Amino acid sequence: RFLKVKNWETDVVLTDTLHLKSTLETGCTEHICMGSIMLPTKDQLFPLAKEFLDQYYSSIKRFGSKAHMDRLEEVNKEIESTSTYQLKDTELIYGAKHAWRNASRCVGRIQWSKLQVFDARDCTTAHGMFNYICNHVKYATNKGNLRSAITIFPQRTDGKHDFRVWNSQLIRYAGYKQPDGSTLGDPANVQFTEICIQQGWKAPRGRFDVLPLLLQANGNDPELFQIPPELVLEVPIRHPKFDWFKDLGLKWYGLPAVSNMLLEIGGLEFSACPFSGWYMGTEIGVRDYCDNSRYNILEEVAKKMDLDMRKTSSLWKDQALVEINIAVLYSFQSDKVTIVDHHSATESFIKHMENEYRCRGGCPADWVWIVPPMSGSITPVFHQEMLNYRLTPSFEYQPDPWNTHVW
Amino acid sequence: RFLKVKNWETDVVLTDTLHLKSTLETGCTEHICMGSIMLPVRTKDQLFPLAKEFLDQYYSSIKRFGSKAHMDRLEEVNKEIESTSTYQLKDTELIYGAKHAWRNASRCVGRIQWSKLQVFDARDCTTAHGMFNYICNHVKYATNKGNLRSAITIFPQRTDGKHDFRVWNSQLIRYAGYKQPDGSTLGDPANVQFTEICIQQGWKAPRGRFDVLPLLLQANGNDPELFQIPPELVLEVPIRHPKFDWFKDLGLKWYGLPAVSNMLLEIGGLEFSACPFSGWYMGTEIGVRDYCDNSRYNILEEVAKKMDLDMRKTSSLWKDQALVEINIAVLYSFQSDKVTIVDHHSATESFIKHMENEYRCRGGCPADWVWIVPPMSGSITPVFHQEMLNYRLTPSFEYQPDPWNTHVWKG
Ligand code: HEM
Ligand code: HEM
Ligand SMILES: Nc1ccc2ccc(CNCCc3cccc(F)c3)cc2n1
Ligand SMILES: Nc1ccc2ccc(CNCCc3cccc(F)c3)cc2n1
Ligand SMILES: C[C@H](O)[C@H](O)[C@H]1CNc2nc(N)[nH]c(=O)c2N1
Ligand SMILES: C[C@H](O)[C@H](O)[C@H]1CNc2nc(N)[nH]c(=O)c2N1
Ligand SMILES: [Zn+2]
Repeated sequence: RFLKVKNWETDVVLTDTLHLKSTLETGCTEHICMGSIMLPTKDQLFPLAKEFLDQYYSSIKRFGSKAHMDRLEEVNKEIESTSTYQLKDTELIYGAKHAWRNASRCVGRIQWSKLQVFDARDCTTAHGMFNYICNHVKYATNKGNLRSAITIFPQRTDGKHDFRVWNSQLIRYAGYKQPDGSTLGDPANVQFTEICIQQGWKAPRGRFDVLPLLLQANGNDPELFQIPPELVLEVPIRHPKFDWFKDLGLKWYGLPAVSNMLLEIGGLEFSACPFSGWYMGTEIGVRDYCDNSRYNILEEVAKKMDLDMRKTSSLWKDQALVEINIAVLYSFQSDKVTIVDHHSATESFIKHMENEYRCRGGCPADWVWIVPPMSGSITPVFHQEMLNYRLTPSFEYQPDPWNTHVW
Repeated sequence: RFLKVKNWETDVVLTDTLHLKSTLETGCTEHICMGSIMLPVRTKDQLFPLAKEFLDQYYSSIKRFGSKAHMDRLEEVNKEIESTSTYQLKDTELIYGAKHAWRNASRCVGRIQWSKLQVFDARDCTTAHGMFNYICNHVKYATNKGNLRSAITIFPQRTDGKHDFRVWNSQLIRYAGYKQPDGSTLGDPANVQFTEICIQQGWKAPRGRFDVLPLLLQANGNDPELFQIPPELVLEVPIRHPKFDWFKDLGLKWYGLPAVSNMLLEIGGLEFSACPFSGWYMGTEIGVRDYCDNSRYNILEEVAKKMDLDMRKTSSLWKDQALVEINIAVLYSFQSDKVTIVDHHSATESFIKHMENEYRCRGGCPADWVWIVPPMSGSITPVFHQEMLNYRLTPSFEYQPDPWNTHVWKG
């Protein structure tokens, strides 16, 4: 019931109690671990509201005060009367920060209390959503000095009036299947790109076309908008030693802004809650650039480096991988766009875990996601035991809107 | 019930039914995943079902399930249990059990090889000198002058838990570690405690950076005894780099034979507390973990110094750069000296083919992603992208407490 995690590099042992608060389920049982699987009414709502308000009033050292009891009463009356309820601004801010705090898959959570929350609950139309989103983009981008932010659209009601951003990130590149056989642009986004085209976007059909936003207000049919190009900060990718690197024609965008997740606070569901922080270098250089199913550029880079691609045991992939990642970091830094390397980010996270154990009694963490996709055991998180469990408020996955939406 | 796993690179979906045969527990619950936790005297009562289930599996594998030989064997084991309180495995069943413990080892990336395992039956062994002789023969056989062959040597099973056979060493071949008065370590920091035990037992330590430890061998619950493996049996590879000529001057070498000796083999409820086994190295075990872990030889700084990388900011990726060079060096050295080694690309690719084969023919392959994914270049290996289900099948290899924590000293 009280659980120990050990760091095997430093022998530091932490004791977890926070897991006993855990409410939602993991996918695992006593008979089978699913640790590596990517995706494992009135009656229901009041317990969820109560649990949330309890922790909120606890956090401001007013647990069991008249202000606490009154609010519980007030929300209870509102649920009974209206079958839903509204969060005070203070509760919404607390809820959003805590959803990030509780994100077991996020290595950047040392930052969790510095999150700018944009309340867009008064939004009613897709043009309105576009306006809020451009404002988020500009605020978060901050000319390269990136700031963490979330923009929160109205909560689900009867679920036939959902707000959704159809995009997976606010800023992403299109992907096109070619008449010849290959893929141009980002292969991850072929189906979304097609939806845009079918809805009427005219694609310039290049390798790096910033997708248009596809915005759905109030359960309505989604609409297209182009983010003003001037709000999209992009970085040309060069290498501090290899002059030929620039000729590869690689660029990436500065702002990682995830827009397809669902924020759950006190039982309320925010189906449109685009949020943004800043990149860890490996996301672009290892995953975006080198996944065989992504831009998949390892082959081309190795050639330019004139490496022995005959045998896997020359480690040519590994050599080229490192160079690509040096170049990503160098390019962002040269252009003064916030980026974090995997050594710095994981070291920060170890510190954050220690803070959380010390101040909160634990920190849910998913080792499979937290350890970087390159150089795992030379980062301290590799050697850190982690306990994974589900706390609310939370960010959750939801099915892509096009499989759900009734036109 | 059917469970699906997806590969997110290929979209290949596999269906697992084998998990239904799993009895032992994982550590996980519906409320907590313990997937990254490193480590998460039987009565007659508990013994007969364990024996029965095992013999049922054995007889099925030989297509003799429910045969007269199957039934007579169950009856003979049952009578032997309630009379003698334990039972002896036939040679065929021992071989089958040792292979399956390997097949079932969810943290093992090299399991494509599981059916090629040389089993040495050392159950007639009685003394530590006897153990030493078995172990030397194992080493010489497995080494095969660089053309490594997988093998296991199986000493007598646990009886009352007071007469255990144990190899105190964690691997048959491993380098000594010496904690210095100034707090620095000479040799391998992983083996300081064990090195101290050996010294106390009377080993004369050469005190260098790569001293092969003596064997500390326990037979029949007696105090363990020290023995030196003949040096001519210990194959070693000096480490050099194909392009960097100063690399040799780092003074590095490693041994060819990885031979884990501190695990417990469980077959049909029987416990084999001394069952040293050996395969061959995946290059990252030495080049990533043994050489570059901060708590091990920790050579990253000196290597990057010599490469003259920019070391003032971690964002130069000097560590990642030095890591790749060291790992190229390890593979190059082993290949050049004709000692078996596998790189992490080849090994993970083979594992994926093994796993798909196992799903088709066996209905599953239990696998621990946390261990299967290599400790460098994780996502450019196919296993990173592969969903895996971790569950526990028997026969199995299990951890056991270090023997110095539990041994009752005779004196
Ligand atoms: C401030 C800089 C931040 C850094 C460096 C960072 C780092 C990361 C990284 C590297 C991932 C893994 C994503 C992947 O591999 O696809 C991740 C996951 C995640 N982070 Fe962050 N994070 C940051 C800010 C944020 C913010 C502001 C939020 C929300 C308010 C957040 C919530 C999440 C969530 C929910 C996941 C899991 C996503 C999923 O399951 O697909 N993070 N974080
Ligand atoms: C034949 C070549 C083999 C290769 C390349 C190989 C590869 C590996 C590697 C790289 C590990 C992880 C080691 C670590 O990080 O500590 C491992 C784990 C393991 N392998 Fe193998 N393996 C081989 C043969 C064997 C053999 C012969 C056995 C036993 C008969 C075996 C049973 C295991 C077990 C039980 C583990 C888990 C160890 C633990 O939990 O500490 N493997 N394998
Ligand atoms: N730098 C950051 C910060 C927060 C992030 C939050 C989310 C993400 C992207 N996560 C998507 C992972 C994913 C990919 C493909 C399928 C899937 F189910 C899930 C990236 C982030 N990067
Ligand atoms: N090449 C091989 C083959 C089989 C192996 C079997 C076991 C191992 C070593 N595993 C050590 C695991 C370990 C290290 C430190 C603490 C701990 F609890 C467990 C290495 C192997 N290498
Ligand atoms: C199958 C496996 O769970 C999958 O490839 C995971 C592994 N770890 C990951 N870790 C992070 N941060 N991001 C990912 O997309 C993944 N993918
Ligand atoms: C805490 C964590 O579980 C631990 O460091 C593990 C991670 N994965 C590993 N994987 C392998 N193959 N070997 C190891 O020693 C480890 N160590
Ligand atoms: Zn689990």
